[PDB]
Amino acid sequence: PVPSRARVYTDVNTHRPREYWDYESHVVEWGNQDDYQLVRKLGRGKYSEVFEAINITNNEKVVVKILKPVKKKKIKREIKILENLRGGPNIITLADIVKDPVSRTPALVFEHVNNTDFKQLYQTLTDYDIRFYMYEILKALDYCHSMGIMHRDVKPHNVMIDHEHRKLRLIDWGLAEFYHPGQEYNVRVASRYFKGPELLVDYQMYDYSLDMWSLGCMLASMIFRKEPFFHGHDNYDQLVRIAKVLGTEDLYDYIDKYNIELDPRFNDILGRHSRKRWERFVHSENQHLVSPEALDFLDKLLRYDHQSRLTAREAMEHPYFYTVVKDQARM
Ligand SMILES: [Cl-]
Repeated sequence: PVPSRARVYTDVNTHRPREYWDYESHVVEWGNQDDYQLVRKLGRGKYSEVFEAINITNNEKVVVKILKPVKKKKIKREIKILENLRGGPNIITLADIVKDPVSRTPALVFEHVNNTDFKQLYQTLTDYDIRFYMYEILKALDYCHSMGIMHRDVKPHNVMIDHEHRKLRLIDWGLAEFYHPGQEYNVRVASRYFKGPELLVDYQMYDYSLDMWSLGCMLASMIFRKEPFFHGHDNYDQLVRIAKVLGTEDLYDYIDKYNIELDPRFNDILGRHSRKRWERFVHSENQHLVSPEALDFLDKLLRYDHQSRLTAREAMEHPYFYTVVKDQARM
């Protein structure tokens, strides 16, 4: 299988001192859990439970993510990633790290964030707001990509939004990792529906461009008002749903170019499928959310070859965002 290197931000970690990305060596400076009191539970998941809390020394509202038991190196990874990304635009801001008195697990203290995520609104935004928030998500991905980090779990549930203040934050960096050219990565990342083809075919030498595919899936879901857009019933079917849209021609080309192996009995199931036109998924209901710019943008995101997808910066420069960058910040 042919090796691959990111087209952008290729060597950003290489040009930084090892301390930046060598998270196993990172020495955690713990804060004091006694300075925070938990107010109410906001949610619970595989790896954490999330609480509203208060910094008692100054009454600041914060959000606390208490990690469930996990290998230390993954905890160190998320912490170091979060610390390197502090004050990046639209990325959740880590304010402190404490140990849970009870479980003894690390708990991450974040700037306050609204408890509404980008799945609760985003089947109802205007055309203008979809462009607006899409651009805000792009700032966070360009930023984290520029800092040598792949998020690897982009999806609506991982973007919190405060629509009334038009603020958004990309959250849940528990699956993120540092990009190093030549490194092979776990392909068991992302929710099925936002998994890029490279993950579906077990191609391990992937990069930031994985996030750009997931972003395209969110965009498709929003403008076509279908959630999810690629609704696979298992990992194989996810690729089949994709191939039914992008066609099999470009898929087989992609597999060849990286010398990817495809279980030949899966190939029999995929067969051949025509590349469909995006216009195919337009209906009276979603008409107003679609435009030529939107479809061109979507087309340049949802590409099999990861090397061919728009970079975050290229996407920020796409005509889809031409006007929305002139936003006059009305609340
Ligand atoms: Cl992993």
